[PDB]
Amino acid sequence: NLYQFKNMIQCTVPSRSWWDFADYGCYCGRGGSGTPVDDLDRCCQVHDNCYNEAEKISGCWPYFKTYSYECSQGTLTCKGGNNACAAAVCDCDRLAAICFAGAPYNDNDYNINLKARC
Amino acid sequence: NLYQFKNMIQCTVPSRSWWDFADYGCYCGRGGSGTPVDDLDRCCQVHDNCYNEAEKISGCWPYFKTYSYECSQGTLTCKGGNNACAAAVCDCDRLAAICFAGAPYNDNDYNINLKARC
Ligand SMILES: CCCCCCCCOC[C@H](COP(=O)(O)OCCN)OP(=O)(O)CCCCCCC
Ligand SMILES: CCCCCCCCOC[C@H](COP(=O)(O)OCCN)OP(=O)(O)CCCCCCC
Ligand SMILES: [Ca+2]
Ligand SMILES: [Ca+2]
Ligand SMILES: [Ca+2]
Ligand SMILES: [Ca+2]
Repeated sequence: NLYQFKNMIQCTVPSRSWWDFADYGCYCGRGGSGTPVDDLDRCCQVHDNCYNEAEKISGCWPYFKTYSYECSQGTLTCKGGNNACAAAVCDCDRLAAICFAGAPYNDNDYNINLKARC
Repeated sequence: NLYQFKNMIQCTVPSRSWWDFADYGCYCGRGGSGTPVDDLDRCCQVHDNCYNEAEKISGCWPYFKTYSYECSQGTLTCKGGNNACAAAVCDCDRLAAICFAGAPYNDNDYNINLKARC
């Protein structure tokens, strides 16, 4: 679930507030479309797409499905107790939080005019 | 001509080397295509189109045609002595240098992977 996702982000990107990614580029935040403005934005678009896939497993709502996972200094793994849904969205979140850490954050890409650039 | 354009940029953005604009986004540099990456890139996209318009004037080659203009303070004006081609090109360059001075320069957009991003 989203609360867990932001803890995942905390695990991989220690001194950037999770809120910094809530309105970035064309895809970081609720929804997204157009052309990713950078590598960070692109992490979000495959995350979004990853969520789109997990939803195709019916009764699976990526936003609210809680899962089991573990943070061990910069790394993440999903753990036991996950049903098909939890396993899939946990994997989505893991890969996205891992992606965020290896992409530069460009302030110029935060809270952009979606209308103009996307 | 390009030597004069370089000097125009000097006029409106003294604090930056012209070199910084020579390989930026999808449009600042020789040619261009794709989606402008930001406002500065859009300055170049517009400039490119201006040149393409000037090229319709028979015997008009924007890159090479020398024109008359003067830089005063940080303002630019095209002066007497220009034929149809020179006037058109001078105006194109004039507008571009004025545009650059009003757009933020994002370092993340310099020398980007054109095949990936454009
Ligand atoms: C007022 C703003 C609302 C707050 C947050 C909403 C975003 C939560 O996940 C959004 C999407 C995934 O969902 P959608 O964009 O709706 O997914 C597409 C699937 N339809 O993940 P993301 O990849 O876009 C990154 C967001 C970072 C937030 C960190 C902590 C909660
Ligand atoms: C002193 C010589 C230096 C060589 C620099 C090479 C850049 C070509 O600049 C022209 C293009 C426009 O030409 P094209 O892209 O070829 O457009 C014409 C297409 N019909 O303008 P631009 O708006 O794309 C940005 C240029 C910044 C560098 C300033 C040079 C002094
Ligand atoms: Ca966004
Ligand atoms: Ca999104
Ligand atoms: Ca370029
Ligand atoms: Ca160009």
